[PDB]
Amino acid sequence: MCDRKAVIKNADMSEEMQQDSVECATQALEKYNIEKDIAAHIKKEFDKKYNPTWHCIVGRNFGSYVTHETKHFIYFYLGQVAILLFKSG
Amino acid sequence: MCDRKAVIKNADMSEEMQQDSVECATQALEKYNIEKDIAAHIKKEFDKKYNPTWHCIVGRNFGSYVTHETKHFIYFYLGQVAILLFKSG
Amino acid sequence: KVNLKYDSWHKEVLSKFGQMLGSNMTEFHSQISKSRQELEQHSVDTAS
Repeated sequence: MCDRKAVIKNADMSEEMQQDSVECATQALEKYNIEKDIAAHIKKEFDKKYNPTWHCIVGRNFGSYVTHETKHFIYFYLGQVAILLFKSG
Repeated sequence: MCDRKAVIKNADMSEEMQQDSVECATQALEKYNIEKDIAAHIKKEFDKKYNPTWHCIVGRNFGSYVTHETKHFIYFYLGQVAILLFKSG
Repeated sequence: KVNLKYDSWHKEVLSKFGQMLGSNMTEFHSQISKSRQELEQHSVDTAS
């Protein structure tokens, strides 16, 4: 297992869901190679788990400014991949 | 005005709405040098004009998979800059 | 030997701080989760 340490760069969250995000994003990165598809996989899996709807981006060079639901916003780094995921809707 | 041709990849929203996005995005790119500030500009002015809640992503490479309400989705290129703007809230 | 001793001592000294860092984390959570409800709570009406 490639130990890609997670550095979560912002979160209005509980910790358990943040670590779920880290683990499943690591799983998606291990499973797929397309940033759009990584975000897609993570978005469906949280939509299934903690009820819709989120918005997930996976990439290297991107900047974001959105409005999210309270206690439902995370943004972290795995390896060289920044992953944002916020619930709004 | 540097005629950065807005080659528009994905669009579920009207053409005047497309052109408003393109004009004020040229505005945001020509006014700001940080993609985060560009996205904040565009989301804020769409929140002012087309009501909350907007979500703007400005970047050079990224993978996005989000759920948007109908008639409220754009994903285009200004130069090499990819801009994804969608409403969800 | 004493350089290794310095390194181990410095690392274990570092290890102490995480407890108080978690304490301030708990303070963060107590502020935010309660303040959401508190801001949603009050209004100009409700003569209470």
